[PDB]
Amino acid sequence: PEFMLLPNILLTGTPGVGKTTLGKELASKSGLKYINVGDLAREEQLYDGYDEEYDCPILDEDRVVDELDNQMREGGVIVDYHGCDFFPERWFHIVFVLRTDTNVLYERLETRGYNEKKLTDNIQCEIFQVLYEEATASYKEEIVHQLPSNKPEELENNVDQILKWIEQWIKDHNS
Ligand SMILES: Nc1ncnc2c1ncn2[C@@H]1O[C@H](COP(=O)(O)OP(=O)(O)O)[C@@H](O)[C@H]1O
Ligand SMILES: [Li+]
Ligand SMILES: [Mg+2]
Ligand SMILES: [Mg+2]
Repeated sequence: PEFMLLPNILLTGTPGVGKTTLGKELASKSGLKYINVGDLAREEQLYDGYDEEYDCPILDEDRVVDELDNQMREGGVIVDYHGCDFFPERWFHIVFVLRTDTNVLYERLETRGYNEKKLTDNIQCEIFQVLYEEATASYKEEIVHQLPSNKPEELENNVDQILKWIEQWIKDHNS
């Protein structure tokens, strides 16, 4: 992988849509580095403030950017986070917003043990297409794509289509 130009990919969308499942499988099958922003924030304790209503530490956005910037500059990173408005626009060559039918997403999040308030917040987030709109506001239209993420066959199609995009991008950028 040394001395190859490699792309960076954002996987975004409501909690429960399948970002981590897709990201880890993509990294295994491409050799690109997988980064879970929530896990990274946990491991490196990148928090500032506590959110009273949602009951969780608040992500320190500047510190996350500082933590990751050098790696992103070097390329070949798949980043997984529900949001995207604070990332430098230059980081990503393509952005995928995974989408899940509300009925399907609810069962996933219920299985996680989310309580009523948290289930409702996330379910509304998806039905209002909040994170899709956040992606389109933050990145060029042409590099933002919605991916269906309801069934295992769709996960496989998503993996296949992205692996193929990665191969073409690498060819196009290592003439
Ligand atoms: N395309 C899919 N089809 C069926 N189940 C899926 C799909 N993608 C993810 N899942 C399942 O949905 C749950 C949430 O996926 P996860 O990758 O943790 O979501 P996120 O990281 O977006 O919160 C997991 O149980 C996972 O196995
Ligand atoms: Li969550
Ligand atoms: Mg090489
Ligand atoms: Mg996840």
